[PDB]
Amino acid sequence: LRLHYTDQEKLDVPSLVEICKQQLIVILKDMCSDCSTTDEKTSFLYHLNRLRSAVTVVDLHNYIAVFGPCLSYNKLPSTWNISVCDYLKQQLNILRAADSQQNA
Amino acid sequence: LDVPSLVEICKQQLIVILKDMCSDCSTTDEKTSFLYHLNRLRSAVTVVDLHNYIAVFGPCLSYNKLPSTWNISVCDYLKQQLNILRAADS
Repeated sequence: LRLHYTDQEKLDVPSLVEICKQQLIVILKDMCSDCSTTDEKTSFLYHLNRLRSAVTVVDLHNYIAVFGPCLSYNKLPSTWNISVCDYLKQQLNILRAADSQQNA
Repeated sequence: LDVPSLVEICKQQLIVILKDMCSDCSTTDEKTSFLYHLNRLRSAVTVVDLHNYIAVFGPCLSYNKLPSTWNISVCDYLKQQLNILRAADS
């Protein structure tokens, strides 16, 4: 049921983590491209290191959750001309579709 | 074990945020989706049932803001997301 929805094999994990991590780097670069003060730079380096260190999907889960719509619809946070509210609605839609595909 | 009062407060704040964010809406599909999410929030029991909604509405809860009245860009909201999940492990 739930398990069946969130099922995968070990051979899927490396490639999935790899392409998802590539996209998360693209997004992160977009947001922190013009990192000018040392605080911005240390933040960018933190998140780069944390992406680099990740090996399994649950290591990336938080980034996937935050940047779900950007990943799914191939959008960049600096170019996507949508209100915050529109983005949270897209988030809700991803969540609803997850539960729907699950209950199917 | 998570405290009942804390779970209940957080759930109520999430439902307030949801109601506000879907004040715009009166297209039939949007209405049914809001009904779904309100019911899912209402039904929840432990923090785990909420954890997706807290992830999405993180900055709203953290600053106690309303998404309809918060004057920020989507990029600034995602930067705030980045900062909360950075400070989480630390």
